Amino acid sequence: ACTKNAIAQTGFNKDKYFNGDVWYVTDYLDLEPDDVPKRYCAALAAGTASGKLKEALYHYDPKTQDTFYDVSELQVESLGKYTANFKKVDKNGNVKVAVTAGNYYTFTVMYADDSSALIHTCLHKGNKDLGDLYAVLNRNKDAAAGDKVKSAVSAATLEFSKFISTKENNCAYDNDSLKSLLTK
Repeated sequence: ACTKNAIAQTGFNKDKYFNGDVWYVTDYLDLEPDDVPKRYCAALAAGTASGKLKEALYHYDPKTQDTFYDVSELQVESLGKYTANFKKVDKNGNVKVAVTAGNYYTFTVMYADDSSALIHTCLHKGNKDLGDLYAVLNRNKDAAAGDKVKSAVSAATLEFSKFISTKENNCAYDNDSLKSLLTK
């Protein structure tokens, strides 16, 4: 189960974050480890498509090769805090698992600037019991975390030394598919 009410960034700039471009996860913190594998790759695109707030997700396990994409419609709870359904799709947006009640995640942008961000997410999926996940994002898949986002980690009363990096997994991303999935 999740335990955190993450606080959104003061003065969060939604149009800058949701500008249609890709964000790479560079570092993550799972509060119930063994939720996820230690070695992992993830990225998303975030934007408005025909008036609708959307995210597209990509997950890849670099050892098992498990791979999946998702498309989500985001509903606003408050500035910087969203509830997102998800549908599992192939890379072209063809539906594999339809949207359903109880399959959703919350998404809070705790810090963002033009190049980096800190988010919290609470995933709900059927029967599963999942805990809080934090992620450090960058526009550059290889960027070491800078002082602005590391300070935000500290201000959230978290220790960046606890986060696991994704940078040594040889992850390669199809950014074109993530961008096109925003419309699907």
